[PDB]
Amino acid sequence: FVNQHLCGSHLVEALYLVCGERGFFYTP
Amino acid sequence: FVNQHLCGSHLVEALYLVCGERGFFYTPK
Amino acid sequence: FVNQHLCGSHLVEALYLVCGERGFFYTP
Amino acid sequence: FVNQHLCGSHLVEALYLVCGERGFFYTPK
Amino acid sequence: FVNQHLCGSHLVEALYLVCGERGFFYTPK
Amino acid sequence: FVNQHLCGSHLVEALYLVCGERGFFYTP
Amino acid sequence: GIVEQCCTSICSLYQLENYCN
Amino acid sequence: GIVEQCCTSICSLYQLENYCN
Amino acid sequence: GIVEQCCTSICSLYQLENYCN
Amino acid sequence: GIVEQCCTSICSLYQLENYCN
Amino acid sequence: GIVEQCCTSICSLYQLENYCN
Amino acid sequence: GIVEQCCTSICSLYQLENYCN
Ligand SMILES: [Cl-]
Ligand SMILES: [Cl-]
Ligand SMILES: [Zn+2]
Ligand SMILES: [Zn+2]
Repeated sequence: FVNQHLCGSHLVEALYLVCGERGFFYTP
Repeated sequence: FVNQHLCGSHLVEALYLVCGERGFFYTPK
Repeated sequence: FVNQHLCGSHLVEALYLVCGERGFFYTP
Repeated sequence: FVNQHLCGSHLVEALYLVCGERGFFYTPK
Repeated sequence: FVNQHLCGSHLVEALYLVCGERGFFYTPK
Repeated sequence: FVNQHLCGSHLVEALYLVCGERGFFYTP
Repeated sequence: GIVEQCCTSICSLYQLENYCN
Repeated sequence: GIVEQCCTSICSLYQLENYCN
Repeated sequence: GIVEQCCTSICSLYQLENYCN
Repeated sequence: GIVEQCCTSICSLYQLENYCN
Repeated sequence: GIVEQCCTSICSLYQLENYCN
Repeated sequence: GIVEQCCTSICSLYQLENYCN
């Protein structure tokens, strides 16, 4: 699970992958 | 805008586009 | 529906979201 | 290239990749 | 992390996020 | 099939589109 | 909820604004 | 049309070139 | 063009509606 | 395989690490 | 914030778990 | 590498076929 530069929709996609049905909050 | 049929990451992408800078909470429940 | 920097495939995705079955034209 | 099974935003993404700079018209009809 | 239900490009995107710089091999077989 | 700047997940998506069930290798 | 609705049924971008901060 | 075909059935990248400008 | 209004500069989804068919 | 499994069934991010270089 | 940790700088999926509900 | 040919520089889908298995 290497480190990466995640921005915008790519970051939200990553959060979705990691959090799933648990849900998550995206607050810049 | 048209009505939507969004599941999974597609819904999250829609939330990002609609909320943008304001951010959002994804709560599937 | 805040303002954002939408480029390339991200812009087409936004157009798809907004236009849907109505269709749209992407002409740079 | 392989044949494709594309629906929704996936089809639009395919159109973007294939047409690129030339742009395109998405007409679901 | 949560379990996943991934098909098509969504699986490839997951592979990219998990493998990142290390790269990966996508072998549907 | 014009030429484009494809990076990160966008490049993997393009590889997926082009290669499909044949599979592919992403090695930076 | 609206989230479930977007997937099983349909939803508007307006309903989605409900989830913004 | 080809668009509908890509989703209900299958289509080629060549057929998609038809939609380019 | 759309690119100069939404990519170079920033734009709202309402401006995107300008490009629907 | 795990790839097929992710789509027909379910899989973990850990199983996906198997495909990394 | 998440943006400064994952976008400005780089971050691991484990750090992303910090933002799950 | 693929990154230098398609990301640094630009490339065609035909060049992408070079990376299929
Ligand atoms: Cl990007
Ligand atoms: Cl899907
Ligand atoms: Zn991107
Ligand atoms: Zn999808």
